[PDB]
Amino acid sequence: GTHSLKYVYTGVSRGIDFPEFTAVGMVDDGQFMYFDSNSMKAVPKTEWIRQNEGADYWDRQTQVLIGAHQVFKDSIQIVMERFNQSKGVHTWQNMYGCELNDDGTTQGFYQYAYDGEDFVSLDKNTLTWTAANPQAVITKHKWEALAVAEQNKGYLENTCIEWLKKYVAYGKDTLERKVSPQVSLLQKDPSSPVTCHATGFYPSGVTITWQKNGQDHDEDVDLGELLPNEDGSFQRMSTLNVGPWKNNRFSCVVEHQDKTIRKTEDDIITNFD
Amino acid sequence: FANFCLMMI
Amino acid sequence: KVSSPKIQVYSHYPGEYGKENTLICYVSGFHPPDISIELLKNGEVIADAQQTDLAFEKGWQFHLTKSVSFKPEKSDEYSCSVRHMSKTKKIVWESNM
Repeated sequence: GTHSLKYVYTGVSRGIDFPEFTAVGMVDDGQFMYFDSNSMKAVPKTEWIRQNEGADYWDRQTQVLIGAHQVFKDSIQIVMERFNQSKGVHTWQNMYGCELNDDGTTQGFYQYAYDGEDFVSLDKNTLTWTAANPQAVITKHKWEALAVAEQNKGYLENTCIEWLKKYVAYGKDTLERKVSPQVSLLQKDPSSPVTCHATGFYPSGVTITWQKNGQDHDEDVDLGELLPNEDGSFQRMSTLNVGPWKNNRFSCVVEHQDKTIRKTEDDIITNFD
Repeated sequence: FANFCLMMI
Repeated sequence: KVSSPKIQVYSHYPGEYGKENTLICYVSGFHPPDISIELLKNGEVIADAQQTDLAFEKGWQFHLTKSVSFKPEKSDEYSCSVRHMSKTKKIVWESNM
């Protein structure tokens, strides 16, 4: 399947809740690395990175990010001045990463933002930087003269992918796991709406549908948002609000990884009945 | 592994 | 300048009374990042709750997850209190059961 490696850096001016610089590394959107300017140490966040990399790897990662912290410190001071906002609490963000497809083909991105809005973005096809506003144009010219786009593209297409392949091997079992949803039909009151709740599944893609008697039914259906669990799994629910349900046989069908689970009215649970 | 090369804006 | 947090409170498993579970508060789409999140039982801060490391999605909006083991019972009210800049929002957990 497709896999990705992504880094997200957060720079902050003025405390206290968070340090000046925070970095998080993720494979398939799951954190495997952490760093901040309080501890000045890069640390592992998953078993698979722990068991496959050690002191040398982390010393180097720490060293790179200490530099990142220093650069972010200087960068945010500059952009704040350009917005004449140097007094208040502000933010400087960087996200970049690569994707490796079954294909063998790859994708990559490199972006920066100030106060949560686009500043400069990499176009690795034209090897230029897209400036979102006048404040970013000076940076665009500077970076294009320093060949930053060429270096970034080089990293995204080579270094990033080479390490992603390593990481995928390290955590193959976890990253390629397929966990079916646990499904329940919830109802507060015999007269209340009924919720089809699916949880503990991975990957996050899931489809919840209602049927009446039935071939499927999508009137009076409220599909909720995909939500993250605390353990890296996901959950999602859908609510049915229909008229007195009594004379018609409703059911919930949850599909995940080409497999379906059905729950009927006989399955409905509640507090305290 | 993080990109070792950064430039200030 | 400021974008207030979306706050979603839920449990890992259906909130069956008496059953070991995990209370979860997903706080997203906020800015600036300085924020305070606490899980409360009957209005009192639950200890040993854990919070994910600061991160953000495409679009730049930050998100955080705070969670703690819990065992919901008939009498108790669980909620997530979030203070962001001048606003403090408290959202009560709905079991849907």
